[PDB]
Amino acid sequence: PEMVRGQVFDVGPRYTNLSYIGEGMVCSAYDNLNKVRVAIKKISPFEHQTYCQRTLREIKILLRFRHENIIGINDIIRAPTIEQMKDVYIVQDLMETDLYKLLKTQHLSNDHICYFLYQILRGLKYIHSANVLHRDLKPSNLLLNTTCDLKICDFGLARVADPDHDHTGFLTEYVATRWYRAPEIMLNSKGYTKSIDIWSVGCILAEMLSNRPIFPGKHYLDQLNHILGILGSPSQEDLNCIINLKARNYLLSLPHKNKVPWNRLFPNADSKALDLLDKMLTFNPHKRIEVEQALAHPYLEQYYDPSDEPIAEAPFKFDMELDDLPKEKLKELIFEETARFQPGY
Repeated sequence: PEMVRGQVFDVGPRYTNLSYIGEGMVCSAYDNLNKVRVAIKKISPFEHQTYCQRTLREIKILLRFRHENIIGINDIIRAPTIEQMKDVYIVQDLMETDLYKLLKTQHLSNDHICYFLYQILRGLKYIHSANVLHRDLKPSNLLLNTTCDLKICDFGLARVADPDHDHTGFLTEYVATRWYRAPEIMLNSKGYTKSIDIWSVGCILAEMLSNRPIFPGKHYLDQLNHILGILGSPSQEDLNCIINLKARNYLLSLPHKNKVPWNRLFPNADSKALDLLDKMLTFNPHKRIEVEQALAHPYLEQYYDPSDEPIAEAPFKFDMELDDLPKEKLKELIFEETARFQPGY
């Protein structure tokens, strides 16, 4: 089996000419069947409950979804038996770069900002129409090819939406990337509603406009005070929406802060972009714009066409009952979920 800078990366015979991309391990390879270079991620999850869950979740979701702005799975390579299966390789379209890498060194034209935002929201419309929440949208999970076609990846933290069960106490621990978390996560929300993805997209828009994250909190509660430093103190009405006393009293304890106008923070931005930014970064999740409304905002008029913004054929009605499932059953489900890619299936 071919080796790569360290370890076994065993994806032959179909894929050859491997080149390390990064850290399981990612390489590009030449696809001898389709005659194109592809991306291959090696995953070794079976020791650990939590990796089994994230890998299963991602595979089941990406296999069901079919949308131009969500990364597909082209192929999955694994041993023919559950006993021999130690690693799984996932094959996907090779993408030139991602929005994290691009923002580190490239300034974006207003036209690029608008087109990228349009594609993020078009993919998100489809994801939310399947009653799924991504929950970890951030620049590194937005892949871009050489012609700036954008695809959302990494559904390891995604869940089926469950708004009746979203309430929780103050300071409840959370798993998704801190700088893109909506303020209610720190106050009273489990992140089981579609509004927590819109907040992340708003933070992504802000980051496109300036190349710097807008709320770069250094720890759990710091993230909330970054948010409030910009949006200012929440209104009476918005506090009245938070019934939990620990969370509301914490907000009441803070000195009053006024709003920093978006046009002072982003003095080169298109005014329509800032109007839509303001609606995505709205403190109260019930007042926050939804994905279809965002698509219809004037900033996106050059692109909006709801007949070309497709939705999923069927909801993911169940949440994958993966939380309390042993790794042995999980390995078995992964083996079954990947079966369709075995030779002469």
